Amino acid sequence: FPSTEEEKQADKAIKDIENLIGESGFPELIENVCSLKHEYTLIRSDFYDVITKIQNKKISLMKNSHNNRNKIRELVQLQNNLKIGDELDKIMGCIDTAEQEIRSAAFFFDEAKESLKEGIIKRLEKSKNRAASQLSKKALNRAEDALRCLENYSSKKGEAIGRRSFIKEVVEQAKNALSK
Amino acid sequence: GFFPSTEEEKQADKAIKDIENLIGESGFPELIENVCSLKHEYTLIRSDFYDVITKIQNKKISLMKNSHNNRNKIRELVQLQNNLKIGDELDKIMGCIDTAEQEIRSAAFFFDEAKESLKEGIIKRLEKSKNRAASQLSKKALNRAEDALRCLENYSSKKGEAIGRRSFIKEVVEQAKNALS
Repeated sequence: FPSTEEEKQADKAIKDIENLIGESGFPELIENVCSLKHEYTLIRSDFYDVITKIQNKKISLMKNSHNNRNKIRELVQLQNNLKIGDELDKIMGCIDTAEQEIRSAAFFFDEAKESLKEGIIKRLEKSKNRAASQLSKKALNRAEDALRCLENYSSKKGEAIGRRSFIKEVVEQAKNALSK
Repeated sequence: GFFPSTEEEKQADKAIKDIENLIGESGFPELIENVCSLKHEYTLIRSDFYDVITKIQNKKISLMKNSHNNRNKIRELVQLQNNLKIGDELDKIMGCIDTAEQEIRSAAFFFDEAKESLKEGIIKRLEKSKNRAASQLSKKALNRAEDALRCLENYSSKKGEAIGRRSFIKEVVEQAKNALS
């Protein structure tokens, strides 16, 4: 059992992460990220459904181009402003970063759990040129790193929800300008 | 026209409409959800794999109380642990799925570009003064539609390979659990 202080320190950090992520672990957090990729596609879908409607109206108005001279431009100027693809990009970016940090956190978390236990085997063997404490230090500062990655994850996931709610409203607005 | 009338427009139009029929309505959203689900499965097998390694490492600690009389039973666990390279199939699966994710994502991005370009080329045709531009767009449309189909091909080969690798490691892991009993 964890005895060397350094082990109880590595131990308590592992338990922090376990309680933080809960009974369902990194797989749960991966699924949270999947769900976001789902949100992303649907809002990309809604965005391009709107471009399509603008283009189909333009074509329809091009029957009498000159007469509809201002109305084409409003839809020209609608499409250019509704060129918010750099916000869709930013959401993609945020999501990609998040799924990155949950793979770093999972890999690091395992590295730490595996390292504490090698640490305890090394001490049970009395093979003590600190090799025991070296594993138990690597363990703590793999936990720290897993917690770092869970930190950045939470930031980027939030930015995603946020950016997505902004563009979803800009799309629904553009959409309900056309439906009349 | 006031519709796809040009030969390159009609070809670009057919290609796009073949994708729509091939994958069905909401086909991209659904295809993205499938790999994401498969990724979920992968991380559950990865989590089992690590839970086994932990089961092992706890057995060693347990037997270590009596290192002399359990030396051979402990050396057998030092092996089953190293002798895994189930790690070697997990990252291989991870790689497969990441490719499939990137392929289906590119398929949808390209599809959206193809449609977008088709309707801009037809608009630019209807202007009658910009036929060189109305050509590049009907052409861009066609390529991005072909790119899309290529990405669908790649998706289904990488997904297929992922599923084959998924099945194997499940029984390997499931055996490694059983072995500890």
